[PDB]
Amino acid sequence: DKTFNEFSSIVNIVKSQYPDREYELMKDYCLNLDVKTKAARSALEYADANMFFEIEDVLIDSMISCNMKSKEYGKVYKIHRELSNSVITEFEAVKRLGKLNIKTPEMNSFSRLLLLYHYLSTGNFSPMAQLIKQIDLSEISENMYIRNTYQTRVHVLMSNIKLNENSLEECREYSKKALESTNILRFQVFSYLTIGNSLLFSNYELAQENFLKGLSISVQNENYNMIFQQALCFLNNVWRKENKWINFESDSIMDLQEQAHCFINFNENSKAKEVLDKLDLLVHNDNELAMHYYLKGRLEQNKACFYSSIEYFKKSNDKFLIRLPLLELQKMGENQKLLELLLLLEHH
Amino acid sequence: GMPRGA
Ligand SMILES: [Br-]
Ligand SMILES: [Br-]
Ligand SMILES: [Br-]
Repeated sequence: DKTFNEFSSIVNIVKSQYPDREYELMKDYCLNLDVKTKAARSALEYADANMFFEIEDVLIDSMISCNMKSKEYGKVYKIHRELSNSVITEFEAVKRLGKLNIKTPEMNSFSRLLLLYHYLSTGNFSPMAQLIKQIDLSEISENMYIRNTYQTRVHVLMSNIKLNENSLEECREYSKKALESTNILRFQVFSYLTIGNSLLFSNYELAQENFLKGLSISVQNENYNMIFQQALCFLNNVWRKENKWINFESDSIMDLQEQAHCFINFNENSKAKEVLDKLDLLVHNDNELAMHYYLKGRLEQNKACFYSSIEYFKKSNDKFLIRLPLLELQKMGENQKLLELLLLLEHH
Repeated sequence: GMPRGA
């Protein structure tokens, strides 16, 4: 009345026998674990990886409250949660992680992973390649559930870094490795998203097929469902097709941009300027601003806007989406050697 | 824009 020595044992049984009640059953099981154990530390990673924020936040608070290992796990998962909610800035997160004097290989791995998630989500890609290389999962010796879930996390992050570097075959290979390594829906979702994204400029049908695969596994999750709607919306704008995925009832930057893109695609510039006139009023991270300038460049047919667009793609270190204003400058007959030079040089 | 995640 006892725990398995590896958390995957009970996970795999629940997924095999009771897949439609995984959350209900695991939420009950995890929240009754003794926080001092390796099972509870495993359950904390299970909950975060699944974005079961309710389960994870209770395990975090309990673990911090009252052993050595469990306290450390609670404290840096809490830093990840606070940073991902903007409760603390990156500087506070790094300062706190430093003050923890982290000892486990597991949390020294996760301390780097949580910064990687923050860089991805804030459109600040330049630090990621060097930071992810500091991770050495082979040092994780005791908890194999965590070594293997972290391995999946790293594959999906590597896939995103290769996408951001315009290394598209390698991007797809890493998400394919992630898919083969995992049974966690969250990682399958971002694997199919990233594979589909990598095909955006070359293969409409296969990009669509991957996003629709994402849709099929995301049915019952409104956030994941939204993501693939947004992915399909961007795909259809890139290819300047009729766009059945636009969200006209949204004031997010992501959805407003695609409204404008589609308006421009279909010769409704007054309506697009309205949208862009709404967008100038919102805080953009660098990568969002790069897209903003691209849209204004298309609306205005103004090369200066495409130059500003590549400036912020260079700043965010996005070597993929910069293909958009580069293609526009080409159509406007910009010097090929100029475009080669801009590709060569780097933001510092 | 383009959704991203991991
Ligand atoms: Br205590
Ligand atoms: Br439209
Ligand atoms: Br402009």
